[PDB]
Amino acid sequence: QVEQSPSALSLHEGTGSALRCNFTTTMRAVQWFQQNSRGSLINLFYLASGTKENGRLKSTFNSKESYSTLHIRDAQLEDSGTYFCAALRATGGNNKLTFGQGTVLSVIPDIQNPDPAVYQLRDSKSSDKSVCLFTDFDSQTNVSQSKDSDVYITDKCVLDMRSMDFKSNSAVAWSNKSDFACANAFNNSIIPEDTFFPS
Amino acid sequence: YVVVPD
Amino acid sequence: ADPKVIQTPRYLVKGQGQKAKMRCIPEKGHPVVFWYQQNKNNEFKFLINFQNQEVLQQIDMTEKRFSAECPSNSPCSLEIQSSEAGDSALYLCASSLNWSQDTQYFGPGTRLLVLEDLKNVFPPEVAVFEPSEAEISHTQKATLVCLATGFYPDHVELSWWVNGKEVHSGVCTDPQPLKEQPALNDSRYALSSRLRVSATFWQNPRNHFRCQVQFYGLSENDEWTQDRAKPVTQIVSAEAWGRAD
Amino acid sequence: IKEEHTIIQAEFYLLPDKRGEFMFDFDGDEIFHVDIEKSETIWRLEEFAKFASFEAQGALANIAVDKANLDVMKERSNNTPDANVAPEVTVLSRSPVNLGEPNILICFIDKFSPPVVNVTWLRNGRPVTEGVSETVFLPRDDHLFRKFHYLTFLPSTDDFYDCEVDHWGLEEPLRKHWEFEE
Amino acid sequence: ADSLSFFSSSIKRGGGSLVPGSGGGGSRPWFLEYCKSECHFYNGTQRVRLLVRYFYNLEENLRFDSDVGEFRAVTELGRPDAENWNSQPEFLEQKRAEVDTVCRHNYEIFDNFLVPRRVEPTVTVYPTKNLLVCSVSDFYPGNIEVRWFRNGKEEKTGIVSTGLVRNGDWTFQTLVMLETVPQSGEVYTCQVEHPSLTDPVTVEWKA
Ligand SMILES: *[C@@H]1O[C@H](CO[C@@H]2O[C@@H](C)[C@@H](O)[C@@H](O)[C@@H]2O)[C@@H](O)[C@H](O)[C@H]1NC(C)=O
Ligand SMILES: *[C@@H]1O[C@H](CO[C@@H]2O[C@@H](C)[C@@H](O)[C@@H](O)[C@@H]2O)[C@@H](O)[C@H](O)[C@H]1NC(C)=O
Ligand SMILES: *[C@@H]1O[C@H](CO)[C@@H](O)[C@H](O)[C@H]1NC(C)=O
Ligand SMILES: *[C@@H]1O[C@H](CO)[C@@H](O)[C@H](O)[C@H]1NC(C)=O
Repeated sequence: QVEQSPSALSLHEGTGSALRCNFTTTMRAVQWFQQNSRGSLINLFYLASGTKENGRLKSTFNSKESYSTLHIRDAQLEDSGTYFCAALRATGGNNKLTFGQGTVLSVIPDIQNPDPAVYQLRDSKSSDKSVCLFTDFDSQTNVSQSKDSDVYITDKCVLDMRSMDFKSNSAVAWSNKSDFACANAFNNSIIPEDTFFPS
Repeated sequence: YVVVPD
Repeated sequence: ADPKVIQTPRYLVKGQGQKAKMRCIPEKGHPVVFWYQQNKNNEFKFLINFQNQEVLQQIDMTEKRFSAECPSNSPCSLEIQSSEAGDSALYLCASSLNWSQDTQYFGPGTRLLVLEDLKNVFPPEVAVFEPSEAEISHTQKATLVCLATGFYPDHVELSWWVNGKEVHSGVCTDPQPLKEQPALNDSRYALSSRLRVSATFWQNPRNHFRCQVQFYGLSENDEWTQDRAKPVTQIVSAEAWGRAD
Repeated sequence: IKEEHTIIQAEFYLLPDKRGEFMFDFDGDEIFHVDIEKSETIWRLEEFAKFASFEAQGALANIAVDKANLDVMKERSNNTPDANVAPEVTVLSRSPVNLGEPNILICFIDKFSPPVVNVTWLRNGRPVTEGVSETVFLPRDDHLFRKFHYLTFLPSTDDFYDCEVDHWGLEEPLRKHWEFEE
Repeated sequence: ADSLSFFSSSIKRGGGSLVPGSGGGGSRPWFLEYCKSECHFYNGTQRVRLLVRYFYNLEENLRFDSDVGEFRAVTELGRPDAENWNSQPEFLEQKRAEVDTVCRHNYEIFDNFLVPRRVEPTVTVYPTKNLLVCSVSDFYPGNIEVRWFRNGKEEKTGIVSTGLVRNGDWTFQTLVMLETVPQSGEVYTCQVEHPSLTDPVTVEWKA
């Protein structure tokens, strides 16, 4: 296994950072991958030496000093995923890629006009069943998981209405219990004090 | 083929 | 112009002792094929490589427990003869234009899960929750929420379909399902997703919204000896129509 | 001060013999070769093992690719077969010959191709399979090969020696004579 | 100790053939795929040149010269491999880097034991039949100078030598012979200079 760092990285939308892989031996070449949420490895770079640039990405490989770096700039939401370096051991008889530990990259969405609100949504098949939608909060807000076992809270999730150039975060809460209401649905976490709780 | 280590 | 490697099936569930066969179509013209094993700790274990139809290198586990082929008239195949719980991993197939001189292009992989038995496999139940009147009057946007619950394992693909065409804009789905009860090791899973449209678009009763969850489960050849419905690979959908007030 | 050196990785695969070779060369001398069958590194001098190592399975993968590349070359060329390169054979002692003092006879097979030979040492006209060693097919600057065969012997005026080399470029297996002269 | 890197074989693609020879005889044909990857160190790892040479039977058909940066056909038999492999940019990048990832990598390992290897020559002088023989045997490396002196004046004619003889076991030998008709009291000196010697070795022979 190749030593890779950082193990995790949270990047605000539009900012930059760098990853690095240290090799304990001479490598023929190094590949860089972006494994998306779908689990598919996206080829980013093939380097035997020097520096290559691909859009907002940039990568360098130094075989003598036995390291490789990957630079991301102007971070976009689609850049999220687990980034891997992989190299061929020039001394290895096994023809195979040796992968780094990986960097889990999260791109913090930049929410321009936050509008925190918790809405109740009725089930299309029945008015009995319903969910609570904490939406339009900015990215600093963290959604705490359920402690009431029968209540269920999903993590936050950013959708992109591309035609309107609009981004928004949302998390969903639901329960079978009757005592559960949307007013205390996200009470376990710190929602903004100006959260719009409608009638 | 060849059975390689690991 | 980017090479594409195909892999079926996307997900696979098997019981201990069963065969688990996975197929791979390398990029047209690539003479070299690789098979890797990626577990949940993001550790990649090389399994075997090919030069055209001929195996060149493989580790001991592959030779003794696996059957691999890359014939000229058929897709490449990697098959576990007797599946074990430790075989649960993402099986990646990569092809390259040369032996060790070019980029290895990887396929989507097969997410294989090997359970003790297939007694606790369940399909998802799907529900669509209509936007609220409060969000419409407040933001002039309407959010639909889809819940897929009670399924096991977490081998599902959720998609939104507006008026018969799959949409991706305004959609976001949970990156990973949550357990309905984390205390159980075979806990059934739940998954949420949202589709947000404009208020005027939701206010058209002609517009049809459908949340579709493709479940990966047992096959027709899989033996099922229980009373409930066979949890086979199936699609479970919930739908809603536009509403005004 | 100046350090002038040439390090060569030489490899081939040969039909119909179905035989491959993989070796490293340093200024004209073998560093090692990989036993293709057993997949082990064979160092030319045993002390070389202390300073270096090589994963021999890398050579086995190379030979497999070279094997397939040879089939490509056989399809690409369809020339009339008409050329073998007969070898030069020289027999000489490793050291100045002194009677009663153990020495080594060198059978130097040079400037030949294909890399396939059959070599027999003869002491007093009969084959000797004891105290004999032999190198793999060593590279030259050009397209041809060379090879060393060795015979340990005890110099005496009663004995004579012959190195018989057989090669496809030879109409008749040639033997080169050697006997002690003071 | 430290593991050596090596040149990994590249796959050739078929499909095209050349108009007609070479390779054995009709009764016994043979076919040889031969490749020499040469790391050239002109002054250690300061100036390094990679020269990969491809041979089919008796014919060198393809080369990769690091000063060129691409494969070049030596004969028409190698042109398909050059056109195929030069259309693979990542191959070419990886190949050009092998002056470092293979050549300079392996030199630093071999610099520990192969480069500094020194074996002292054994020098012997004996007449024959005249002919004065200076036997210089069992030395390494090959760089050596063997001079004949008559009365301290270097003899530049009548020298008959075997040249440098490679024993194949990391030793060298040579026979440098002087054709002289010796007058009474003449001092003949064979002088040998070698990297293993701090001072020149001198063996005298008096007529
Ligand atoms: C990779 O290694 C880099 C090399 O610097 C090292 O610094 C200290 C720790 C010694 O080990 C020295 O011999 C090296 O030159 C580090 O600077 C860097 O932090 C490492 N990064 C990763 C991601 O492994
Ligand atoms: C040759 O270069 C020398 C530099 O030292 C070198 O360091 C590495 C590259 C090793 O390979 C080692 O063998 C070399 O000595 C100089 O000291 C020297 O003056 C240079 N000589 C000439 C003629 O250029
Ligand atoms: C090579 O030559 C032989 C005899 O001339 C012929 O039978 C054969 O078809 C030729 N092969 C090709 C590929 O042209
Ligand atoms: C090589 O020649 C010798 C001497 O004639 C003979 O004994 C031996 O059987 C031959 N071996 C092969 C493989 O031709």
